[PDB]
Amino acid sequence: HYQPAQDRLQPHLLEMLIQLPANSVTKVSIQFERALLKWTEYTPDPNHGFYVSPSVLSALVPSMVAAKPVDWEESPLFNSLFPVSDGSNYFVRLYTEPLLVNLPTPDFSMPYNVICLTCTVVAVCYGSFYNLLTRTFHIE
Amino acid sequence: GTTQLRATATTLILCCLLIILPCFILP
Amino acid sequence: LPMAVPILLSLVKIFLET
Amino acid sequence: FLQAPSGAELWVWFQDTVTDVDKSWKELSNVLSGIFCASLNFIDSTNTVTPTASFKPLGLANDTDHYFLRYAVLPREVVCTENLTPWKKLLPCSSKAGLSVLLKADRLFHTSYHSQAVHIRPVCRNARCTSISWELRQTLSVVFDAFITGQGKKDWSLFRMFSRTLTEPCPLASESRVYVDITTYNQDNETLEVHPPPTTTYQDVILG
Amino acid sequence: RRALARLVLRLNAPLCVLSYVAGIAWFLALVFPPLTQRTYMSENAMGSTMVEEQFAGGDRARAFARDFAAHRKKSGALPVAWLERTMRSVGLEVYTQSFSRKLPFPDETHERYMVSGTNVYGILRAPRAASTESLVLTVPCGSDSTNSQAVGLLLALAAHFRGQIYWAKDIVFLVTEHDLLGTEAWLEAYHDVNVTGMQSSPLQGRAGAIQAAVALELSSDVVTSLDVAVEGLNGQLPNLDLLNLFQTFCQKGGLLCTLQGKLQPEDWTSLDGPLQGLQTLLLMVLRQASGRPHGSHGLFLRYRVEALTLRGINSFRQYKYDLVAVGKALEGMFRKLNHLLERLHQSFFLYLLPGLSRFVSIGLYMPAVGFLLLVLGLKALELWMQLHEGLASLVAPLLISQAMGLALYVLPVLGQHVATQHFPVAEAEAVVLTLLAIYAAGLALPHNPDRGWMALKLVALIYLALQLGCIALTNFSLGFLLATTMVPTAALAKPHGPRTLYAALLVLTSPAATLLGSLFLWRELQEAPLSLAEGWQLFLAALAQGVLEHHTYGALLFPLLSLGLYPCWLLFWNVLFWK
Amino acid sequence: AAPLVLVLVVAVTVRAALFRSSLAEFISERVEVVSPLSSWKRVVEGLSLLDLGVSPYSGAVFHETPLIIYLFHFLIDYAELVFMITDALTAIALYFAIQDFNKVVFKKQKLLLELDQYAPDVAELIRTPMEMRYIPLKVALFYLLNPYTILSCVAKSTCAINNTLIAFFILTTIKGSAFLSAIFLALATYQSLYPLTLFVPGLLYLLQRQYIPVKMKSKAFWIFSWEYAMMYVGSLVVIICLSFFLLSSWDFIPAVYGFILSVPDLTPNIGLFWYFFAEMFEHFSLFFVCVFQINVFFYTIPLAIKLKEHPIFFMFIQIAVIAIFKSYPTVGDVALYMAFFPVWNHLYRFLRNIFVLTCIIIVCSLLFPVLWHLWIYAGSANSNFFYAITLTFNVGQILLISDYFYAFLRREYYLTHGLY
Ligand SMILES: *NCCOP(=O)(O)OC[C@H]1O[C@H](O[C@@H]2[C@@H](OC[C@H]3O[C@H](O[C@H]4[C@H](O)[C@@H](N)[C@@H](O[C@@H]5[C@@H](O)[C@H](O)[C@@H](O)[C@@H](OC(=O)CCCCCCCCCCCCCCC)[C@H]5OP(=O)(O)OC[C@@H](COCCCCCCCCCCCCCCCCCC)OC(=O)CCC/C=C\C/C=C\C/C=C\C/C=C\CCCCC)O[C@@H]4CO)[C@@H](OP(=O)(O)OCCN)[C@@H](O)[C@@H]3O)O[C@H](COP(=O)(O)OCCN)[C@@H](O)[C@@H]2O)[C@@H](O)[C@@H](O)[C@@H]1O
Ligand SMILES: C[C@@H]1CC[C@@]2(OC1)O[C@H]1[C@@H](O)[C@H]3[C@@H]4CC[C@H]5C[C@@H](O[C@@H]6O[C@H](CO)[C@H](O[C@@H]7O[C@H](CO)[C@@H](O)[C@H](O[C@@H]8OC[C@@H](O)[C@H](O)[C@H]8O)[C@H]7O[C@@H]7O[C@H](CO)[C@H](O)[C@H](O[C@@H]8O[C@H](CO)[C@@H](O)[C@H](O)[C@H]8O)[C@H]7O)[C@H](O)[C@H]6O)[C@H](O)C[C@]5(C)[C@H]4CC[C@]3(C)[C@H]1[C@@H]2C
Ligand SMILES: CCCCCCCC/C=C\CCCCCCCC(=O)O[C@H](COC(=O)CCCCCCCCCCCCCCC)COP(=O)(O)OCCN
Ligand SMILES: CCCCCCCC/C=C\CCCCCCCC(=O)O[C@H](COC(=O)CCCCCCCCCCCCCCC)COP(=O)(O)OCCN
Ligand SMILES: CC(C)CCC[C@@H](C)[C@H]1CC[C@H]2[C@@H]3CC=C4C[C@@H](OC(=O)CCC(=O)O)CC[C@]4(C)[C@H]3CC[C@]12C
Ligand SMILES: CC(C)CCC[C@@H](C)[C@H]1CC[C@H]2[C@@H]3CC=C4C[C@@H](OC(=O)CCC(=O)O)CC[C@]4(C)[C@H]3CC[C@]12C
Ligand SMILES: CC(C)CCC[C@@H](C)[C@H]1CC[C@H]2[C@@H]3CC=C4C[C@@H](OC(=O)CCC(=O)O)CC[C@]4(C)[C@H]3CC[C@]12C
Ligand SMILES: [Mg+2]
Repeated sequence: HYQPAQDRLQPHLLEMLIQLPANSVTKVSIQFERALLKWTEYTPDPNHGFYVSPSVLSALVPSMVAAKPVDWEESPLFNSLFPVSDGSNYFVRLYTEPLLVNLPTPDFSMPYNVICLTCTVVAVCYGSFYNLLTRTFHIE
Repeated sequence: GTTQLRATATTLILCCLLIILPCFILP
Repeated sequence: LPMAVPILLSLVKIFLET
Repeated sequence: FLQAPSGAELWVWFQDTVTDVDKSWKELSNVLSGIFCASLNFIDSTNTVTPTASFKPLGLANDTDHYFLRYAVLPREVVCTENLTPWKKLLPCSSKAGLSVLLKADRLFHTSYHSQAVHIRPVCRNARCTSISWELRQTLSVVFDAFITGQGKKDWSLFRMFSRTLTEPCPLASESRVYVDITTYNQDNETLEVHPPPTTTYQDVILG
Repeated sequence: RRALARLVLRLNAPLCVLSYVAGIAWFLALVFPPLTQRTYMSENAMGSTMVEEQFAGGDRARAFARDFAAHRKKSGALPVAWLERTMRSVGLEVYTQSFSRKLPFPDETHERYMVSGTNVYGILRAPRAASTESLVLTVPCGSDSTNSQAVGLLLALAAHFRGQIYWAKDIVFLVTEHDLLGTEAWLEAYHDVNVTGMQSSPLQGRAGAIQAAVALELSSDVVTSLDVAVEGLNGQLPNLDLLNLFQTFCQKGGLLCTLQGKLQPEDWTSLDGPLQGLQTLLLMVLRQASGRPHGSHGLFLRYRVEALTLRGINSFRQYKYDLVAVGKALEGMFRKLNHLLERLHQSFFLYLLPGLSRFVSIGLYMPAVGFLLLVLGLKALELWMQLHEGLASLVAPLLISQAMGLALYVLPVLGQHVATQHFPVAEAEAVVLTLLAIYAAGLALPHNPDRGWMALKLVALIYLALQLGCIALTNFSLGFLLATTMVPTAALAKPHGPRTLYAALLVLTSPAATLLGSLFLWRELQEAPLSLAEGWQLFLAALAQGVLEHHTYGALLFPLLSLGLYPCWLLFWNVLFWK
Repeated sequence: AAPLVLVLVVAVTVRAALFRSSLAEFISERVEVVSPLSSWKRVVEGLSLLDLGVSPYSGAVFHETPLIIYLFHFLIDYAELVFMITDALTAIALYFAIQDFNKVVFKKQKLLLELDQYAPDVAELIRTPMEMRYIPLKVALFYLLNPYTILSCVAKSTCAINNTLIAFFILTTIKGSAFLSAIFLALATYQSLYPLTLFVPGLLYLLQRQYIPVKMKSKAFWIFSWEYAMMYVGSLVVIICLSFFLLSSWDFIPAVYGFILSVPDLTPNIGLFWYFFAEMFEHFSLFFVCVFQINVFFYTIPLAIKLKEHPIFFMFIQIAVIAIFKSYPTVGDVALYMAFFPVWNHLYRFLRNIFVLTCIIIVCSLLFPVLWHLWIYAGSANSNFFYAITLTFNVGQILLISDYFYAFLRREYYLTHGLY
């Protein structure tokens, strides 16, 4: 199940039910392109990076020995955290490491100068076309 | 101490305005 | 300002011609 | 026993009678921020997700409609005494008696791992489980490094871990016990050494 | 206007000469106080804090050094079992990576054809923080019976660091094998980029996003001076903040640290100080123009991590510093790096260093290249306006020169198997001999009307200006060195005039001749002369190393040169000999 | 013709060789070559999203029109063949359009020569069939072998398809065909909003070809203009309504046109909108985006005033202005109006500042990848370097286009009044 993110409105969500083979390592890789944001949309520390939320791993890990049905009112509190459905399987919810990714950043000190320069570039075309369309050729 | 964001009026506005007006319009 | 410098000249020329 | 992601993690299960799940989600996030002195007001549509097959209810559930589930996590949220004090003030003994006296802020954060959790869920009132009873489980998991805390001492103690020893149980509690794992995985049925003789020894299949 | 065009016509030669002299003089004025600036911190995260060093494990480092040396002698390679046991003992989270590669040709200098090795690294997981950031302390270990003291000091530093709580970033203690080959394999596997075709086992443990690294090379019990190397692969440099961090601990610990092996005091007496500044600046320029990774730090800079190499030298100077002092300096550097709350973005990334505590930013040395490029621009304008005062004649020289450049790039690595069968030469020597033979065959033009030659020379000048400017932006030293030699001869070349003199000036400033002159200048600056025979031997070794590094590490000097700068010079050769 | 076939073969061979090279991946990811509305990876992503049951317009990666997804659903295979065929078809359309335009302009020149409307001695300015023989071939050669077009088709960008649509609009307009010109202009407006500005040049050329004086008092002009406008609007409305039914939703209109008009991506490009809106105060964001999108449509009317009797040059200038001031410009868009340069190369004698501007454009183009690499991968440069390169590139483009316009005006004035 995958839902796509919308800019400034939704995060990406990607859920998979993978069957891990015995004595193996399974690699789940997905490609991403970093996005350039507005100069006011960055954190106060914009060169530190942006944190990707840790991934959640839910599984029914097999057990060495079978567990008898437990009574939540007569058992230690650490044994009643998760409901147990099968004797030979127990439920674990692992969380992976947070990921620190850096986005490309604007200058943060160039809002006036960029406005001036881009406006000047536009005005170059404006003035040249205005001259060419308005004025007419004359001798001497 | 620190520096607030202030426009470089003399450095850039004058330059990028005198690159347009005397280059195209006035003369 | 680069937009308005030639426009004002045109308006002044029109006013002089009228 | 229990694992949580870095920073704040808030996943909640709304009742089927609710209508505006997102509005109640925002209101509850702000209220929890006020209660626990954490910046949970940053939980927005950009952070919130609705898992389709994960984070099933941890208590009694008639049906599992994920339309009523919201899960948000703030990986950069910090946890400190500013968050532990509201958490400690929600216990009946409130660090005055029982095992809560061991919760020293300096020692708890001198750790490789530290997690503060608040879990609310409905459980069976009796063995027949025909009725609903509400359970609140406030947990605090820490891991003491062998090189930082021990510094080569190679001997562990309650005093050496929490800068404080247990003195009295919480008078409100109907059960206050300390479990120390003494299993030797390699030795033939031997056990770890504990200086004071335990009241009893309990064996069961925990985590497989 | 027409008057401006006529004025350009009349004064092209004086303007070009004045511009070239101005560029040379501007480069030679880079070492003077108006243009050179004293280095400053510019990073408050590291300048507003202080550290109290408590490194006392100077005997543990020596014992580890003796143990590692004995085990390396016994094993005949990097002792993996001992390293993994000792890292576990000191408390690191030890891992192992096994890599392998086949070199294009035998490497005579390092004595390797197919390289197989293992990288041992242990990660100090930072308490009170998730594994999101990382600092690397690496020891480049090669089959040279060296760096045992560096390994011992690395292990002692790891033992000291492990018991502390004030780490916001994981620390990776990496012991590579086969010098920079192991570092490149480890970096490629860590970042999951297959950039050079290295084979390696998948990595099982990572410490998050690497932020800074320090490579330690030490082969003596006591040092007399620390040395810092900043220039990296492809002329890339770390942020100046890392260099300022290293240099600010020399005053703190009373250490004697040198740049390029030269100790330049702060006296800056006008009689002698600028000469030492120029010596250091020229050494840095040549080293940056070579484009090779001089230490293990050079391969780190490609992945946007600021890296430094801190060599230790024992060189008869009476005041011998201690391993404890070196460890204290390293501990302070790593603690101040840990004080960083974000990636190094302050200070500067493009600079030249006429001394350990002096620097020149990009806005202050760029005029040196720009003045030289102005000569090419003026000559191109003059040729354009003289033309305004032939596709068939141009396409043949253009295609022939580009094809010969492509052959110079592609042919030498291949054909060694073919050439060795017929000729009594080695596989490694066949590559260099093929390089030289193709270089000469380019001179021997097979194929070989004023407008044709002015058009061809104008195209060549525009192409040369493009390449010189683009190289100068990425690697100023390479661009400056290429411009200084090719601009005057490219401008001067023309069929009408002294053809023998023009041919001599063109040949003597070809990229091969520029490389030979650079080698001679380098050896002269290191106070170690060269006869013609040993200079030729060093030139051949440099050619072999430059060809090898393009495959091994991805150095751009060989492909860039042999594909863009050789055909462009052949265009000027064809201009000189026009039909 | 044989030379046209030879040029087509050379271009196809070069494109195929670059397709099979190792530089295809490098080219495919260039910000100068691909754009948020034209990347091939985004086409593949939007096609893969439909297989998951997710609408491709619910995300922020896919911004292409339903017609593109329908075309590439059937033709997801042979994509490189599709793009090579589109480039060849653009070359063919431009070749034949220019070949017919040369005949039309020679007939006009012969008419005003017979009427002696020109100056007594303008023999040098007189166009001759010998000089116009290889202009159609050079038009197709400046497009097929342009490095911009080669990169834009090797990267598999739909910019090539939009260029083919514009070229077929030009061809149909030059060969009468008001219906086909309206359909192709509607298709071009479908892919990118800006090509709607070419409506005035197309209408002017059609009126001139049909010999209707363009006068306010004239009624035939109004009748023909109304027919052409209704035909264009109907062809656009039918396309919009039909392509609604592909996903049975209107979500494509935001993801395409609101994306084009509001510039939400802010991803580096050769354009001038990426930084202006990254480094921008939010007080004036709406005002300045309105001004910048007005800029593209600003010059069509005053250009029509001056160039009423020269509609093809007006169309060329309009294409150039679109390619320069588009919200998400591309080197492929820039390469479409550089295919017209051989047409106007008879204006060379009146062209000032040609060498410097060509050198500046070449320098900026070669410097885009180098400074992009320094900023992004090397880390030793800022976004300021890339912004400066975009500024210089666009200034060079603007000055080159105004320079050709000035040369055209000079030639007209000399023809009318007398060359000395
Ligand atoms: N207790 C107590 C406390 O203390 P106290 O006491 O208080 O005290 C202390 C303090 O201190 C401090 O202070 C401060 C600080 O600050 C810090 C900061 O940081 C950051 O920032 C930074 C940044 O980052 C960086 N980046 C930088 O940047 C810069 C900026 O900013 C500035 O502004 C400037 O500089 C910029 O620039 C500019 O601006 C420029 C502009 C101007 C001018 C313009 C020009 C004009 C025009 C031109 C010409 C004309 C034309 C005509 C001609 C004819 C920047 O810089 P950069 O960036 O570096 O860069 C620059 C640039 C770039 O580059 C460019 C280049 C380009 C390339 C090339 C070009 C093209 C070429 C072409 C080719 C040729 C052609 C050929 C042809 C021929 C043929 C034959 C014929 O940029 C730009 O923009 C540029 C512009 C562009 C323009 C244009 C274009 C181009 C060109 C055109 C021309 C020409 C061409 C054509 C033609 C020719 C030929 C033809 C013939 C006819 O900045 C800063 C630094 O400073 C920030 O932060 P962050 O961290 O980042 O973040 C945060 C938030 N989140 C800020 O904010 C801050 O503030 O500190 C400082 C220092 O630092 P350092 O580190 O040390 O340093 C660094 C450096 N790097 C100081 O200073 C201050 O004051 C305070 O604040 C506090 O902190 C403390 O406390
Ligand atoms: C001829 C052909 C054609 C093309 C070409 O050649 C061929 O033409 C060439 C030519 O045309 C060149 C240009 C010429 C003009 C140049 C101008 C130049 O800017 C000036 O550069 C000077 C260099 O000495 C000073 O800048 C210092 O540069 C040092 C690095 O080299 C910094 O180290 C220092 O700042 C440090 O800041 C932190 C402090 O702790 C330190 O003590 C201080 O050293 C800077 O100086 C600082 O510069 C700042 C502006 O950026 C402020 O001015 C600041 O002032 C402080 O202001 C505070 C209040 O705000 C006050 O409290 C405090 O006391 C002051 O100190 C000032 O210290 C000066 O400053 C700054 O302007 C710019 O870099 C490059 C430049 C464009 C050139 C780029 C390349 C070119 C185009 C060449 C090009 C190839
Ligand atoms: C003939 C055909 C083509 C000829 C040339 C083609 C190749 C040219 C390509 C690149 C050459 C341009 C060199 C880049 C200039 C870099 C300078 C720069 O960025 O400086 C930065 C600051 O720069 C600025 O402030 C504004 C820079 C404006 C640059 C304008 C001039 C650049 C190019 C002009 C012409 C180049 C040569 C032309 C000759 C033919 C950093 O400054 P600092 O020193 O770090 O800080 C100290 C205090 N602020
Ligand atoms: C591949 C990735 C980056 C590559 C960058 C290259 C892209 C450049 C593409 C287009 C830039 C061109 C912009 C201006 C085009 C001018 C159009 C034009 O045809 O003007 C023509 C004028 O041409 C010029 O003046 C420009 C030539 C002067 C400088 C260019 C030549 C030197 C540049 C070569 C550098 C690279 C060389 C490498 C091997 C070729 C008119 O000629 P004509 O009218 O047919 O003459 C007969 C009179 N009856
Ligand atoms: C790259 C262009 C500008 C120049 C061409 C290469 C030069 C850098 C080379 C070519 C021949 C070389 C010379 C060949 C022979 C000698 C003799 C030898 O010097 C001595 O005899 C030392 C003094 C003594 O005689 O005892 C070594 C340096 C020198 C001058 C060499 C210096 C470097 C030279 C000039
Ligand atoms: C084929 C052509 C002729 C179609 C012409 C229609 C466009 C001009 C319209 C159709 C949909 C419109 C967009 C619909 C939604 C938005 C989002 C809107 O931003 C918001 O979310 C603000 C909402 C609010 O203001 O309440 C800004 C305008 C924009 C881009 C609109 C801009 C104008 C668009 C592209
Ligand atoms: C469609 C053609 C035939 C008419 C000419 C188009 C442009 C001259 C102008 C007219 C109205 C303008 C739009 C009016 C409203 C908006 C909403 C505005 O929404 C936002 O505030 C988000 C973007 C931002 O603020 O940066 C974005 C610009 C946009 C699409 C404008 C873009 C430029 C437009 C299309
Ligand atoms: Mg900062």
